[PDB]
Amino acid sequence: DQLTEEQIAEFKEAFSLFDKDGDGTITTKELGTVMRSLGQNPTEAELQDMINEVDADGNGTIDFPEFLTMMARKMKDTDSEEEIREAFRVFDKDGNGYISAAELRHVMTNLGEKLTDEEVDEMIREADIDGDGQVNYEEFVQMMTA
Amino acid sequence: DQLTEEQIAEFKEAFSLFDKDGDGTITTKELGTVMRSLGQNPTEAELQDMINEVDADGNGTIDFPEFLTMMARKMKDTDSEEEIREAFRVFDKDGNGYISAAELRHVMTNLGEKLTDEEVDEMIREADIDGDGQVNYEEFVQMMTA
Amino acid sequence: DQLTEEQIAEFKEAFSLFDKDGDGTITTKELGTVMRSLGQNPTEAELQDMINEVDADGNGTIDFPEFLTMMARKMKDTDSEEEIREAFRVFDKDGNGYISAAELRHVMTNLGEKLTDEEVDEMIREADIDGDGQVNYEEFVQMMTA
Amino acid sequence: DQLTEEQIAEFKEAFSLFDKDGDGTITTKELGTVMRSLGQNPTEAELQDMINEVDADGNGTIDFPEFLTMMARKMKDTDSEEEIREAFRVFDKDGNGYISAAELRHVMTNLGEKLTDEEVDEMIREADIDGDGQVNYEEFVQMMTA
Amino acid sequence: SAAHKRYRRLQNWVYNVLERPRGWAFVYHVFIFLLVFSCLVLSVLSTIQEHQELANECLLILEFVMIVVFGLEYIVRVWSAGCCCRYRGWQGRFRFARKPFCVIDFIVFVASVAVIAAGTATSALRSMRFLQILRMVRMDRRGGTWKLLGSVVYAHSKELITAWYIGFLVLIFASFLVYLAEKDANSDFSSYADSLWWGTITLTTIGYGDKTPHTWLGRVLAAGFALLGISFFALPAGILGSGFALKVQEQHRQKHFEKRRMPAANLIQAAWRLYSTDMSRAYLTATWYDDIMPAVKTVIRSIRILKFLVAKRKFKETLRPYDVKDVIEQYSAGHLDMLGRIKSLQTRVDQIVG
Amino acid sequence: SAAHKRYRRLQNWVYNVLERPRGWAFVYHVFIFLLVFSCLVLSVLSTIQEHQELANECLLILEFVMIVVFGLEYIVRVWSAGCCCRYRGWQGRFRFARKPFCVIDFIVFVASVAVIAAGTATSALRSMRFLQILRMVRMDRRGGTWKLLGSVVYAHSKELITAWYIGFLVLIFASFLVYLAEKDANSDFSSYADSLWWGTITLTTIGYGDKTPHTWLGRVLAAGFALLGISFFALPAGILGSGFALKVQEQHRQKHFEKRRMPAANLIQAAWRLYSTDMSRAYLTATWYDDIMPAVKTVIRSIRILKFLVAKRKFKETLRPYDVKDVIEQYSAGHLDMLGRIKSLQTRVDQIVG
Amino acid sequence: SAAHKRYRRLQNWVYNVLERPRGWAFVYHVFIFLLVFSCLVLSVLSTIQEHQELANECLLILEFVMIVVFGLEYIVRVWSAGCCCRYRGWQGRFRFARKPFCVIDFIVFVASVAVIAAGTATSALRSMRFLQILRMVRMDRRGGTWKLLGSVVYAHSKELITAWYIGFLVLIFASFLVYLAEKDANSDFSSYADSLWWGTITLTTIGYGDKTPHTWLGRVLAAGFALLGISFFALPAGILGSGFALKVQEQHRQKHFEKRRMPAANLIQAAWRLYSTDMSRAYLTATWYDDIMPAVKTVIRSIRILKFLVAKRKFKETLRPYDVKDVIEQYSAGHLDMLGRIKSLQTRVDQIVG
Amino acid sequence: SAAHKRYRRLQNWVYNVLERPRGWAFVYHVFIFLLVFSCLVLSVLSTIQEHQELANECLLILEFVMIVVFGLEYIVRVWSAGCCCRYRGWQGRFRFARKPFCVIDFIVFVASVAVIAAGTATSALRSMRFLQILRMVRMDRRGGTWKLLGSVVYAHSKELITAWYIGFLVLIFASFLVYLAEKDANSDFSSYADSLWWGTITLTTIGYGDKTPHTWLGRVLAAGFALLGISFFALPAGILGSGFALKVQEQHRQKHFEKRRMPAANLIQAAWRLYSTDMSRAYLTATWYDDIMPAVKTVIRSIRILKFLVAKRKFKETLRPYDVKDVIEQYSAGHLDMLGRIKSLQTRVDQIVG
Ligand SMILES: CCOC(=O)Nc1ccc(NCc2ccc(F)cc2)cc1N
Ligand SMILES: CCOC(=O)Nc1ccc(NCc2ccc(F)cc2)cc1N
Ligand SMILES: [K+]
Ligand SMILES: [K+]
Ligand SMILES: [K+]
Repeated sequence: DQLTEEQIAEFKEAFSLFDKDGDGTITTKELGTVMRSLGQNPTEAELQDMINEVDADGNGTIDFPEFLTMMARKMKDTDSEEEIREAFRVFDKDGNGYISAAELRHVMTNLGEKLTDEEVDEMIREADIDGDGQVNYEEFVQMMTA
Repeated sequence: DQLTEEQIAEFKEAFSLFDKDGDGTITTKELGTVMRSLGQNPTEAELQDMINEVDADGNGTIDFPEFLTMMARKMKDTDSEEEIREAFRVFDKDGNGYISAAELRHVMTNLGEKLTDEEVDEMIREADIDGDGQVNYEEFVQMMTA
Repeated sequence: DQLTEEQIAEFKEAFSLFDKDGDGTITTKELGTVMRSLGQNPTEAELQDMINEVDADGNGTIDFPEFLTMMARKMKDTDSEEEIREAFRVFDKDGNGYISAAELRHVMTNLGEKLTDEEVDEMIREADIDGDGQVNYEEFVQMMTA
Repeated sequence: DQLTEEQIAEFKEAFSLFDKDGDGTITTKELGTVMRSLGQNPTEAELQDMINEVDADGNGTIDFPEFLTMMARKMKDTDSEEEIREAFRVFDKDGNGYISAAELRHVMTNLGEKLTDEEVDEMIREADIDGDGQVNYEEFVQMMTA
Repeated sequence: SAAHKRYRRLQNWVYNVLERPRGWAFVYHVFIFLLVFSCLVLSVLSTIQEHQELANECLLILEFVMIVVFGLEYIVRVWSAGCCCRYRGWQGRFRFARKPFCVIDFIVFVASVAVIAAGTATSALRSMRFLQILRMVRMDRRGGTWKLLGSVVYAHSKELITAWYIGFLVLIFASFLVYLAEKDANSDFSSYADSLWWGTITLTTIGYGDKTPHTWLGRVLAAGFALLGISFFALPAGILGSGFALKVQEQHRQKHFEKRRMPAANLIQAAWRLYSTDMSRAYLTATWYDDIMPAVKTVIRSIRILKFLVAKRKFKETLRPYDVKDVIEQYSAGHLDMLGRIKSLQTRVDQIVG
Repeated sequence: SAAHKRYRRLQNWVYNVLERPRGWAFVYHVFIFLLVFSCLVLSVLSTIQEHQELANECLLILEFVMIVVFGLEYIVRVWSAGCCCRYRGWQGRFRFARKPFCVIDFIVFVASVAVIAAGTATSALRSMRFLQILRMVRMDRRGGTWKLLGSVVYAHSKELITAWYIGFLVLIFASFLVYLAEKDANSDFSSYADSLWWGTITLTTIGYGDKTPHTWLGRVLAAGFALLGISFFALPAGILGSGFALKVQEQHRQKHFEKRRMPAANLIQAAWRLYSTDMSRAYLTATWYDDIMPAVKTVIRSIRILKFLVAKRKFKETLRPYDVKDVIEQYSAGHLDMLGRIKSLQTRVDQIVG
Repeated sequence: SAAHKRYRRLQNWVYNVLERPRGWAFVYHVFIFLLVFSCLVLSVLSTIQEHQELANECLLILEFVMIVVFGLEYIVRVWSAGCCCRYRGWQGRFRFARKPFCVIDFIVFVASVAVIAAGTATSALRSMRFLQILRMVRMDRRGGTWKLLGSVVYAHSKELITAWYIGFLVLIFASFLVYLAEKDANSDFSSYADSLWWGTITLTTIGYGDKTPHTWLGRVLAAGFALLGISFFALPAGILGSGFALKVQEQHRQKHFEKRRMPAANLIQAAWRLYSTDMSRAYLTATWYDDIMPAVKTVIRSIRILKFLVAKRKFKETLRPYDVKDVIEQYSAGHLDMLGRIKSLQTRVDQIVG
Repeated sequence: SAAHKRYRRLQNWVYNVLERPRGWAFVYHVFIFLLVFSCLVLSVLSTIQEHQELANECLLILEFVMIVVFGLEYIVRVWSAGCCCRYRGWQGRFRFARKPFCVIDFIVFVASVAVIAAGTATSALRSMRFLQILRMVRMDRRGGTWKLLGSVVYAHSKELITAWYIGFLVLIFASFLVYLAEKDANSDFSSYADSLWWGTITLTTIGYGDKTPHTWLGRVLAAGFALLGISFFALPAGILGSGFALKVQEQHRQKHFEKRRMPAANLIQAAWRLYSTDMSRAYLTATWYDDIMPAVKTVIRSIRILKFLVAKRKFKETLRPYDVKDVIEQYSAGHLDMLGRIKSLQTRVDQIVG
């Protein structure tokens, strides 16, 4: 999946929605302004955490090379596949790489940034559930890392 | 003490005082309303705890089968006899199955949901107190579990 | 020092200043009222602690037998001599039964219910201080327990 | 560097700016008044700590002998050289007696009573920085203790 | 019935001294111990061909005394069990006898009596003297020692496994190396099996001395291996000891907290209040005399049953241990309640003055 | 495909029992252990010149059974690996075979088969019986025991060095002093080397008994020196055991906290939300059908990627342990928020009334 | 009386060095130790038939010196006791002599002198040399060591009992099994008693070597049982060692808290204030000169007695340890006081504005 | 001066590897160790009359190599010390040489060279080979091991004394009792001294086997006494091991706190600010050019000196440990500040509205 030049131009056009002034950088102001226009309400500390994940210069900005790297990579990297698989394993006590559909539903809608019923319905539909009702989450992780 | 059909009908008539709408369920609204009419003042968290002790479906209700089971059983089960006997043993340091009348009186009127003087007077009258003033609480437990 | 009958009558006359009603008992009301008339200001919890030290019946009162016992005994008992001597030993690190006049002065005026300068001056005058400036506190304890 | 009599007279003239009344002592009032006239704003607890560092009598004052001792000594004593060198060693993990110019800059401007950029610029200029960018702080300590 | 109550107190005292001793009751059990253990020793002294005569003589008397004492103890305990309310009447006594250790004690006693009777097959009459060890095994109340040892071993599985794996490798390697050096010079190390026997007897630090290295290479090789090997072999005795000590300390820790308290006291109260619904003078009035609206009293009883069940649960839960994060939880509750109080002030100031 | 799912469940069960056992799966591994260990013992009994005949007979049968069993186990595990998604197809099976311990097991099996074949150079056919010990060495999953031992030894380096330094000085001294006293009277202590051998064999508490002091001066010196010397030699075993116990206790401590929780659950959610940006029915509407303003959806995806990366980090961080100073931190946060609340009241009172 | 005070200081110094040493005073006691212990050794060297002559010679001089030194020490201590105020005058000295260890020391000294006198029944004059060990036993101040050992043993009763029960069973079983295998081949295991002796001498890891298994079955059975048995026998030592260490650590812990403080200081003050009621210049005024209304001063004294008794109790209580739940208690007190403060604000706002 | 800085970096690296190693620098010291230790071993092999020839040959070469290596190391370290600023110039090098261990190393080297020279009194030339052990003793940086051992022994002095007192009494008693039983039958126990030797050799679990009880009474007493005696003798090792482990654990605990921090950083700042009073461009202005009112700048400097002294103290204090009662102290500070804030609200409401 070599990154092509047209794909780079489409990332550039998204990057320019944040950096409307043409300064080549995205600060918490530019990021948070676009987010709130869509009806999101991040906090300042959440905007700083997000920028810090890709800001190698440590000056509180995202530049286009950092933006392009994040967009090209998504979740395809091996670190993402391993950590997501480690998160499922927290809820796999048997150690057999399986989790019950009903147990997945409980964790997704009752912990963390809970999924809505419709979100979790789409998630269980997308996993090829076995007839017992058990989900092989390691093949679920490869579908999100492909 | 086989549960008879007339006994079932008398439980049904009590159950219907709670569930006046005929919906077949008792929620915190129905339970707490009957209780406050008698001058009791449970909290919401106390009404939830009470219903949760017999709500197998986990949906916050008591149905008639659960109500009937609780009423038929009272304290006659072996779990009740053992736990009540374990509670007395907390206050039996000798380990001989005895507790002093005066020590029972102190615990009943000074700890927990304290008994009134008249309540505790009736309780000590009902235990066949020995001439020393010592109470054999394991036969006291069988009288409440009979 | 056999307790004589005239000594008993003088204790009775003091006891009657507290128990002005002739009820034969001293409660926190009677004790605290006499104390505040002299310009003292004990708290309620301090009045309860004081009565509790001599109230064997545990009903919150002092009767004349308890009052007479306390007055006849003062500090002459062996428990008082030992505990006072143990208190000095807290401040005797050498373990030789001595404490410096200047160290006694620091502890008396800087810890606890501090002595005034004039109080502590009288206390150091009363101990037969050695020429070095060291106080043998065990003979100081016998003078207060004699 | 024998302390001369003219040097003593110049210390006396500074001491008299604090002790304008001629009482021979500097309290928190005299010290803090001169400091605030120059636009400093110490707290009362900071003025007490400062006086306590040189007040051997423990009465909350600085007299001229204590003032003269502090002024004659500055940082030239061996205790100062050792403690300052121990402070640098906190930030020398290698244990080789070196610290990076950039690491010195981070610690000086980000911890404690942070140096301004211009202060820290003068400090790095004064250390004979090596071509790598590493500072030998033990010779930096001898220049401040000379 | 004062005599009846004296009888009941005597029974409860005897049953307390027998079933669950405390304080001075031990002065009995220890005795029984020294009575069986002693017998055992005599049995061993019977095996020697030098003391057989006197040993058998003493064993006759001791077996007689022991059979009498254990018969008395068994009858007394079977009669004492009656004190408790569980086993009443001869049916209850029988139910008591059905216990496992009771029938064990009875079987051992009947075996002893049958043996002493047949005494008047001496080989079997001597062999069965081993039975007495069951009298001690009977001192284990539900195998407490085995369960404790198993718990402590399982909790430390990884460390214990590491000591055995490293120790086994050192044993194999050292035995082979020493055998390679002592092969021809010394006659003790004729085969590898002899070298392994020597290696075990040395690494365990037993050191019989029937096999020892003679050449200097073997000696230097054995000295280096023994220092590394001896520590690994003794590593388990230390791990388990520290485990037992730490377990005892932490357990003693939780004894001080006494957090269970209040739940046991409330359970008895909810049980009494439920029970008294059906017998209290509070319900023996013209008002309660049931004929027109029976359900009212039934509803009141149903509420007391629900509260009893809540109290029984809270009581069972107290046994479970609690974390040290409670202080954070009380600050969270305290802060939230206070922050809500300042809000209620703020809203009222904004309501009146605006 | 119900049969396909039965197939997959069977595969996952077999792979679970083989690669990472739990609960009852151990009943398999233990078996394999007793199958190899037993063989080892027989090999040793082959060295004795008394039991060689029967031992070789039994070893033939046992080697046959072991080769068959290990071939079966290897084929089953290679087929079972397919269950996981990593190794699929014959390319994936091959990738599985490339593992180190797999090729180790294969080499050992081929060696056993070649040996039994050449059986029909007997010295080498006996020498290679040592290979089986590799079957046990293979039980170490990435040398856990070695790493644990190394960690515990390194953590106690200063304490361990003191025991060795003090112990070495005592051994050098006691040997010299005893040799000075036993020099002429006893023939055992002919040279200093003999005295050193005796000193080591004595201080380690092995005590072979081939060398012992005979004169009274030597006996007194040996008595006093051994008491000081024996404790120092046994000091290292005592330190490592307590270290293992304390480590196990503290580790078990952190298990109760369960602080990682929430981060793992949120990571799966941020990953699902990011993934669903490109397939959800939420984006299959006329509104989203991309042609006029593609960047809007790209910007929405870029935000979900950033949140996913925040959740992955918070998830990895949970593994790291946390200090007990959190309570101070919550008081600092709670006090600051409340002090700011009283300020906001004060400013509003001062605004309205002044 | 400056000379009197010099006298008193000398007395207190001597009594401090004798009764309760600290710091450098030990340099005395250690000396006395090496003076008695040495004597003991010489006594033992008297038993040998080779050194009897020189040993008796040295013992004469040493007994003379020891009798003189202990007489001097006893006289000095009896005179020194006078320093304290408890024993004053010859009646007080006598009261001091009545102590148990004092009369013990006196009896030992008189016995030594009578023996050396009768020297000018030599068997008894040698037998009584054991008496000196009482001089060391006298170093125990109220048997501290015995009480410490008993406390630590009682606190760990369950683990200790588990180690003995498992250890006893393993010993019996291993002895029997090895005896069954070595019965006929080896002559050492002639009877079961010999097997038990071997089993004990092996499991304790003593390993004399006079009895060892000869047949291979016995060796294999002995080897496996020896490994399991050796760990159980050494388990007690480790348990008690860890117990002592943990006890010392926790005790040292409580030393840092120093919570008792304030109570001891206040007790002296309440005692002085009570005492001064009857001698202070504050009461030597015309106003207080008692003739018209004696009860007023008596009432004032009665109040000071009650406060003294409160201070004595609070002082005795400080010795008792305190829990770590105090922080929860201070939050409960702090929250309650603050919540009551917001209520008092709320009521006043509602009073004025309504 | 780039070459000068390369020179200085080289010097600092060499001095770091020599004086205070870390990480990979150990690969040097270990080497030196194996170079001296090896020599020692060879010296011992010189004592045997069988290997003397080859041993002396090897020792010649090894002594030559060792003398060369240590001379090189000494010259390199003496030159390397120059890197630090303390010792500069030949006066500084000399000051470096005056250290104790430096002169020790120099003396040992000169002794080795003089010995090898005189080689071309062989008894002394062999005796001085012991000197090398000083090369290892030199590895102790200010006797760390001795101080650690002393600290741990002193902290558990009460526990250690109890083990010795109980153990000594058992040895004195068991020896006497066994001697009473073996007196006439066995020839080993001819005198009490022999019984004491046997008792020590048994209780320490050495078990030479030259003395053993023969009569059954002696065996029973020995077996009973050994079980009680062996545990008491093995206590000190367990106590000290648990002590070392607990000490290491608690120390590692304090590593996590990292509380000293801020004070060290502030001290450098106050020192720089004081120093810069006399050289900063901030004071090189017409305004500061001192002629009319010198005291103003002197007063400013006096204030910076006082602040420097406050920062030095706060920095030195950080090394001292801190208690766990800080949380109570922060609640006390937080509550007091908040209670004072509600008072300031109350006073203002009462001021305006009244
Ligand atoms: C808790 C009960 O006691 C023990 O755990 N005992 C023990 C067990 C094994 C070892 N390791 C050596 C070894 C292991 C396996 C073999 F086959 C041969 C030798 C050492 C001890 N002390
Ligand atoms: C704290 C003092 O030291 C001991 O507790 N010693 C000890 C006591 C018993 C055992 N168990 C073996 C055994 C027990 C009973 C028997 F009758 C025969 C053997 C082991 C030791 N080490
Ligand atoms: K041993
Ligand atoms: K041995
Ligand atoms: K031996």
